[PDB]
Amino acid sequence: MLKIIIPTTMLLPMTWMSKHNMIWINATVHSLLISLISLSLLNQLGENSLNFSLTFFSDSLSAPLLVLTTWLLPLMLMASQSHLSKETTTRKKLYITMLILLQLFLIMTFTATELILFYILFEATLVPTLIIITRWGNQTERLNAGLYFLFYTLAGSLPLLVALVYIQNTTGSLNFLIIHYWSHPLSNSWSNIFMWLACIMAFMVKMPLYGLHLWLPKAHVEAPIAGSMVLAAVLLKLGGYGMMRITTILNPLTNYMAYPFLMLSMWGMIMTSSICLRQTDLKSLIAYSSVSHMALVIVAIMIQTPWSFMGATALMIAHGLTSSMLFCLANTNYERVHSRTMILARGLQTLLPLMATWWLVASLTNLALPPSINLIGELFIITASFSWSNITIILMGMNMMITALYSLYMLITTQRGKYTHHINNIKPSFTRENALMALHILPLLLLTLNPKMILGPLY
Amino acid sequence: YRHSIFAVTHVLIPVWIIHYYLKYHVTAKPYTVVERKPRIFPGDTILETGEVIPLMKEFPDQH
Amino acid sequence: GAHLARRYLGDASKEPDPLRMPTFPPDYGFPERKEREMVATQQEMNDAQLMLQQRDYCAHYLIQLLKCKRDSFPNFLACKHEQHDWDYCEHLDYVKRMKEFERERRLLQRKKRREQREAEMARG
Amino acid sequence: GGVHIEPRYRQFPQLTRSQLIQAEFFSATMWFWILWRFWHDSDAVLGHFPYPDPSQWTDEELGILPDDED
Amino acid sequence: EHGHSKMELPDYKQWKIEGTPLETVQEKLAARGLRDPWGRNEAWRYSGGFANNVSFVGALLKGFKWGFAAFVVAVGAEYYLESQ
Amino acid sequence: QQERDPWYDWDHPDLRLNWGEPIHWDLDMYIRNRVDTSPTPVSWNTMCKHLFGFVAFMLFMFWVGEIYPSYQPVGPKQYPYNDLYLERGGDPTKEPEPVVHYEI
Amino acid sequence: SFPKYKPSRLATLPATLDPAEYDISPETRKAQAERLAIRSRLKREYLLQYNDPNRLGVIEDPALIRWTYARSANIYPNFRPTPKTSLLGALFGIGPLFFWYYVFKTDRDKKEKLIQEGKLDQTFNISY
Amino acid sequence: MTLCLGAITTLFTALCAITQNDIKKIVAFSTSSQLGLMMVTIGINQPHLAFLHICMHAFFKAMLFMCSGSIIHSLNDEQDIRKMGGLYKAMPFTTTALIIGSLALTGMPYLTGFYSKDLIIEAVNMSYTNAWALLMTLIATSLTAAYSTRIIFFAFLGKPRFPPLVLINENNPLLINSIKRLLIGSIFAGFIISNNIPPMTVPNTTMPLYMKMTALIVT
Amino acid sequence: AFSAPAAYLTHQQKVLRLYKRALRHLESWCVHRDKYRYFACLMRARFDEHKNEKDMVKATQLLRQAEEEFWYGQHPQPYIFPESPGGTSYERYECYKVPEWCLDDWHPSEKAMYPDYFAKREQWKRLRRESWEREVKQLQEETPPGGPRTEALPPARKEGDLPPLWWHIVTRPRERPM
Amino acid sequence: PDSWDKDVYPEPPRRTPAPAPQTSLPNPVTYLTKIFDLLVDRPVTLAREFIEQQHAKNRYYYYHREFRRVPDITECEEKDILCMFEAEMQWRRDYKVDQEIVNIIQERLKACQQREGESYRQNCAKELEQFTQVSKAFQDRYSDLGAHYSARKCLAKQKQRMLAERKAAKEAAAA
Amino acid sequence: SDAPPLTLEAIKDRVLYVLKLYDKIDPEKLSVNSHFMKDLGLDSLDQVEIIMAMEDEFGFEIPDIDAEKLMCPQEIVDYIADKKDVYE
Amino acid sequence: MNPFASLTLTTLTILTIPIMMSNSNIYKTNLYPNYVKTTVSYAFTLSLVPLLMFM
Ligand SMILES: CCCCCCCCCCCCCCCCC[C@@H](O)O[C@H](CO[C@H](O)CCCCCCCCCCCCCCC)COP(=O)(O)OCC[N+](C)(C)C
Ligand SMILES: CCCCCCCCCCCCCCCCC[C@@H](O)O[C@H](CO[C@H](O)CCCCCCCCCCCCCCC)COP(=O)(O)OCC[N+](C)(C)C
Ligand SMILES: CCCCCCCC/C=C\CCCCCCCC(=O)O[C@H](COC(=O)CCCCCCC/C=C/CCCCCCCC)COP(=O)(O)OCCN
Ligand SMILES: CCCCCCCCCCCC(=O)SCCNC(=O)CCNC(=O)[C@H](O)C(C)(C)COP(=O)(O)O
Repeated sequence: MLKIIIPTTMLLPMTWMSKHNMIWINATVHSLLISLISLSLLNQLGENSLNFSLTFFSDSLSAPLLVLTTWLLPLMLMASQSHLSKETTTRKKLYITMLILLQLFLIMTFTATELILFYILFEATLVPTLIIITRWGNQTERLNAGLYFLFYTLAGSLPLLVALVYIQNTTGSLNFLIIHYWSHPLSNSWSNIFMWLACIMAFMVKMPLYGLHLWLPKAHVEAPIAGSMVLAAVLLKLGGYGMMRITTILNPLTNYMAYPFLMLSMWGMIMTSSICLRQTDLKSLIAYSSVSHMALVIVAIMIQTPWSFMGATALMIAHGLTSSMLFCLANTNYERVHSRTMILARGLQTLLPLMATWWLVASLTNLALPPSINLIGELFIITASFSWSNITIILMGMNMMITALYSLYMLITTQRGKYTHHINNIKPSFTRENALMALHILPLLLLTLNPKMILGPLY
Repeated sequence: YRHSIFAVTHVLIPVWIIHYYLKYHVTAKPYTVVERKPRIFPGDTILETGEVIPLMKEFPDQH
Repeated sequence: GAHLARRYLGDASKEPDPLRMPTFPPDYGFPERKEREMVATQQEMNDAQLMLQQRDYCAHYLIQLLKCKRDSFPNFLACKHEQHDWDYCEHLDYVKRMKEFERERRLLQRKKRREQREAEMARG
Repeated sequence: GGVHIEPRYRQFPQLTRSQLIQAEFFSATMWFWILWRFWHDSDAVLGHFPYPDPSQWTDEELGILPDDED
Repeated sequence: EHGHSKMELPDYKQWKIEGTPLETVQEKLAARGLRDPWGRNEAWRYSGGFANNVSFVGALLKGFKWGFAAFVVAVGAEYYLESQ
Repeated sequence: QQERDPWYDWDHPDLRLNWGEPIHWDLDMYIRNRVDTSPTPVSWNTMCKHLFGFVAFMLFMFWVGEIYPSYQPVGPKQYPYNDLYLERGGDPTKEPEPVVHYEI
Repeated sequence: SFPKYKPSRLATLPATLDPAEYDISPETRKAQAERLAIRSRLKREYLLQYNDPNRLGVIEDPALIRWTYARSANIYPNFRPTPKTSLLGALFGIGPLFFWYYVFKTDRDKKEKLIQEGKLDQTFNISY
Repeated sequence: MTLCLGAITTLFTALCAITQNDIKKIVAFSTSSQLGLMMVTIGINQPHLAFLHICMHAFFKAMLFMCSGSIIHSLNDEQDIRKMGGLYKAMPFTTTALIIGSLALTGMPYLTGFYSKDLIIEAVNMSYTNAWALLMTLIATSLTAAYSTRIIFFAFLGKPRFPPLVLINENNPLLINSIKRLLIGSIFAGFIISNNIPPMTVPNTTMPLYMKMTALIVT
Repeated sequence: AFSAPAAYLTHQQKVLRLYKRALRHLESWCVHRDKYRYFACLMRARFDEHKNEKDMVKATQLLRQAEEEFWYGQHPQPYIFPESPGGTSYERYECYKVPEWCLDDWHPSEKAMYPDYFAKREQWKRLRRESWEREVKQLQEETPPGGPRTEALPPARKEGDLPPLWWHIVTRPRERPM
Repeated sequence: PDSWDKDVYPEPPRRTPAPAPQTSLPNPVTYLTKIFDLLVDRPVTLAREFIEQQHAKNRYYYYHREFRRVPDITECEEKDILCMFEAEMQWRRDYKVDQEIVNIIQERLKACQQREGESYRQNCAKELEQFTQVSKAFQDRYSDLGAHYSARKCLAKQKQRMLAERKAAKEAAAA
Repeated sequence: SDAPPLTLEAIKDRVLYVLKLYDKIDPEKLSVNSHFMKDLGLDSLDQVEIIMAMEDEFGFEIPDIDAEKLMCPQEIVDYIADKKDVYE
Repeated sequence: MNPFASLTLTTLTILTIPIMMSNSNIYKTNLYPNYVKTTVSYAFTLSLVPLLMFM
């Protein structure tokens, strides 16, 4: 696994010893090469795992997430190229350094044979993201947003650490393989109830769970484009990966401890979706759509059936790609209008047709159109929930309906209608933005050919 | 002339690939192409066996 | 339908119930009770695999019709005699069903007149 | 594809005899088909098999005995 | 190639209320003491080829004559050919 | 916003709004693509009564038709081999209770 | 005499049926005059800033900014805990959760009891 | 449930169609009523007959819409039947094609719509169904005939009502060929398909005289 | 559309508008031309019975019962012209209307095509550039203090002057650009 | 075609009727089939012969992998992690093989239903019974284990089933 | 569409054609510049009827605020030409 | 062997060729609608054959 870790580290001296005018080219090229190398991780076995060493191991749950993490950096560089043009070379190199550090931390997080190392890197990813939000943010509320994105997370994760070390004092190991092989049931006790809660709420806060989601619209709205992409695409999936990893020890308590959260998710996916119907901001709408999708993922993880887990994995990957592309489209509009308001700039299909096609495809994937992998995940989760209980379908059904509505609402408000008359600075779309949308969307429609690569270890 | 070239590059070439794909690859695997068994009526003769299916019970014909 | 008007407005027990036919013994009418004969055997009537509701006592004529429709295919108007015979057999089956309906109707009529007659004799 | 036909401004439009003969031919073939089918196959509308009268059947065939035997 | 040949309008003296239902309208108005100032404007709707109307049954029976003729000819041919 | 003046020379003709005027708090609910409060030829209560009445009457009459079905003066259809036992469900090793059909 | 039209929330009263416009008074006319005066001032400003050949951007609208700010960021500082807000929040944020909890718990208890009794017919139910 | 839904659908949509002024809306409510009739056919356990009705409705409803579009393009993007007047002679091919389509739609004997809708009605009369569903199916047939009458009368019979500048024109080979192919279809395809497919249901051989013809009387 | 609205509608305007609406809805009710003409003349006769009426209070009592009668008999599906704000083709071609400033973003290879058009366009841009500097001062001097009282604009009064704020009226895209 | 085993995927002898033309009218189907053969099957066949001879020029083999048996979870010490690992891997492979067995039976059932035409409710009773048996076995073996399934959970489920069976049989015997 | 490109001559001829069919106006006295209320002695209701006739003859309806201030046939022709974007 | 499958899949397959060609030069010309109509007519006449086999 060091064949991926070492080049990502070498991305740092390469960036800092580059020309004042060649940092972007060099970073993009070598990030793409690292992604191509990490393509090797996709090959998996039907048996346990790919145990590289005592420190890092890979699985078919870790492999798609690692590939997406490596793939996301070049797109972040391309989108960050534009709004950082007036920045001094040192500060551009600092931005690239933050992105490289975040990629390295995520790569080491998704392998993480041991739970304390996983926790350390899981919480190390907090610093570069915070600096990115609170330093290169346009609005005045970024500082406030940063505080939210910090403390919520820490409030959830400080108990987890305690629980983790406590477990090592009782079992003797936090290594994932031994934790899997030496698992024992949890008795119905108050101590076990609280240990369950401490193990769960840390990952519940980052999905985020409905009622704990308040930090997310702030952090997504006030962050730059690269921050928004990395937050929606990967940093939301850390909680889902952690729940898949840690629930192997929480049985059979999860059989009834999941009730307070399932409801909060099953009703939550309704409320947030409804919130998307009345939203005057594009970024907030996309953030709330992310909340709804991750609520469905939370339900899937809590049901704890093979179909649940396959659907949750597929939905995580698909949602990462789709939300990143939607944020990129909204940013291309914002860089022209400087407003970040849906109703202000209208009728953009007549002015920018190819970008309108990109908008249509992104909304269609967000709408869960078959046979996209979005619908594969949604359908697997819906089947699993129906097996869990026959009434869940009602809630699920409503969410589907609502989703379509706001998705097309977002497409109709901005692309269709009559253009705003007094806006005359809508230049044609650059090759950079078109290539960015193409590189977001083509992997989705290619992954719909080989679903087993994103369906996880229970395939 | 236009319709001659059209039927070659738009009908003839596609049906070659489809027929090649079906008769050598799809039918290489079992149960990929399943045909509803043809109807058998009294008096019919079967090519593989050669035997003759007997006629009926000579129902009383009237009107 | 007129039977609907009679049953839904007159005496409900006066007229028969289609869901519960028949309500009287088959031999209650006369003791001969000749049985129906089915022409096509199981094997051929399965080999032609008509349909589960087309598997009635008229099946042999349908077999003949299918035989011709397969035989004289390009001229789809070659055989009308077999279609006519099958229609005639279905008409006969329908009139037998109508006969059964009216039989149970008038049998119930006679039965009702009976127990009311014994009621009258008992009250006298 | 067609021929040049000019506007008229409050008089009847110019009509080609082609469309007239075509419309007449298709209406005529519709009526000829209806008549031909009615002549050759009239049973589809008027029926072919008679509907029996239930009251016209005698009690001999209906399994009825004169209210005294059974 | 479009319809550009400088079409002419008819002469406005051509439109006379005479021979329409607009006499009936004018008489029923004058029985109360009224006149239609735009009655002459619409006379073109009853003047030219629009002067003759076709009934609903006539419209349905659009090609009954030729069809019936062909039908009887076919029946005669069929009769003369079958009885041979 | 559907009932605003369609002939006024608005700054935003599709939205039917003017630059600088105060915007309704619920604007994004009345945007001509959503709920409109335009007056109707009939009063709201009358439409509600008529529609409700039409639906209730139809459901009631469908229930009545279920209570009083329609049929023809016929007996049940007859099927040859013990009501077609062997090829409807199968189970050939039970020798089911036979039924024979009455020829009339 | 004709049947009267009854306005409602989703079917408002037509302008021609408004008796208020027929109570014409001098202050009503003056109010309409100043209304159209402010409308015309705003339209004049917008057209001056719109027809300018030198302006090559967007015309910043204070009204839209005020609408978005009041809809999003002006809510909480004006929030005051009142019985209306407290009851509405408790209802709309707790009642649905407990209702769905009761529904799902009842359904799953029934299903589990049927499974333990063994009378459920889960045949062919392989994938879960 | 399927039978009741189909019956209420066909009745309500025909009742809405009976008084519409947009031609496209009239034909849309017509096709909605035909779909309701298909659902009624499904409800009385007659699937292949419903498929056959689907196949016939394809032909004649597609041709009806094409004729409607021909008129709409001819009268400069006009759809309201209050402004189509005398078109029986103004455009003859559209007139005869739409007449044939309305005859097929109403089940005129020995056309494409006969071989499906007549059997639909015969099957619904002699099946153990709701009385209400049968009643509303009959009323739907009557209303189908009535809105076909409305189209014919309001668009082809009276005096013209369109703007003075007459732009009526039919002589395009594309339009004529496209209409005539479905004309031949909606005439002969009913017979051809009905006589080529193998028998897939027991026939309704014997009927009361009034019950056999009831569709014709209603129409 | 073209005319700026006034502060209010006088009684004359309201009566004329009601008369036109009633005639239109009567035309909708009476499809045929002769019947419409008869009933339109009858409506005109019923309409001018009170033409020479004098006092305002009873005239305003009228036109109110008339409006109630119209709202009772308004034909809930009136005829609408295809391009009218309710018609079947009201905004059909609004997706084909492209602003003129888009042409400034064309590539030089695109502007190599159509060169005479772009020469004329440059002439138009120069004319606008000078005329705007004149128009701003004309509007500043002609405007009553305290802001305009109506949204009606004054014409050009000199030789070389052009009407104030003319660029976005003369450069409408088209009625049917494609 | 030898590409698959005929015993695993049984197919009836496929008896077909012979043409009995009752009219002298030439049909279009035979002519269409003849021209289809001449125009499509022959070029495809020649291309296949060319490709097949090219493949025969370079012939090489690949092999199926055999797996030895190892002690299963029932004969592994409580905390001995190596034997637990081996038993777990063996159990996972057996689970995959069982899944494929159910797949094979389901394919048999589907092929029977399609082939039998309208008499499927009768002529596929053997396949339906065989699928019922395989489904019952698979459901007993693997259902309700969960997402974090293992050999230990399967063993515990089997043990609970065996306790229930033993108790019920003992109660029935002494009644 | 296939609609001819109507010109100012066509619009003027059509407007005068419709006005001549108005028996309330004698045809010899009306001109293109002839006012309606003063030169032709017409009421306001006659003006709104003339506007309605223009609407029905041209196929588009003029907003009332613009209709009530159309007082010459030349003004009606100019308004229609401005609406329909007529060159010559 | 058995042209039924080959033809009934070929009709659906050839129905998609113009979508493949939508990025070609013919899409930028006025011959595209005629191309699509011709493709649909050819697909229909090819689909008529399995209908004959079924009949
Ligand atoms: C607009 C103009 C178009 C003109 C062109 C028209 C041409 C028509 C073709 C268009 C699509 C039709 C699809 C037809 C299928 C052909 C391809 C398919 O057969 O290959 C698939 C195989 O493709 C791959 O499985 C899918 C590609 C995987 C995509 C991974 C992306 C790699 C880098 C992207 C970055 C990662 C970001 C996302 C993180 C997870 C499935 O093959 P399969 O039958 O199964 O077995 C493979 C061969 N075997 C038998 C030897 C085993
Ligand atoms: C606000 C946004 C959402 C954030 C996250 C919300 C999700 C957190 C929910 C926590 C999970 C539920 C808590 C405990 C569940 C166990 C079930 C138990 O509590 O219920 C009964 C127990 O009854 C009562 O629950 C006893 C405790 C009552 C006190 C609990 C506080 C209730 C309201 C407080 C809400 C505060 C939550 C939010 C904090 C910020 C069971 O009956 P019993 O057989 O006896 O107990 C069995 C367990 N034994 C064997 C160990 C004894
Ligand atoms: C953004 C907000 C999110 C905040 C989430 C924080 C809540 C996490 C849940 C509680 C945190 C502490 C749990 C304890 C950590 C695990 C330790 C453990 O597992 O051992 C337990 C430890 O048990 C405890 O210490 C429990 C004490 C809890 C004190 C603090 C309570 C805080 C409030 C809890 C109620 C709220 C629950 C839901 C919170 C949702 C988040 C909003 C057993 O005790 P032993 O000593 O080992 O006994 C063995 C011999 N019999
Ligand atoms: C189908 C829908 C149903 C129909 C409902 C219609 C109901 C209408 C009944 C009421 C009739 C009326 O006018 S209601 C009577 C309202 N009051 C008056 O008419 C008094 C003064 N009239 C004026 O001043 C006008 O301008 C005038 C002189 C008319 C023109 O003038 P010009 O032209 O010189 O400008």
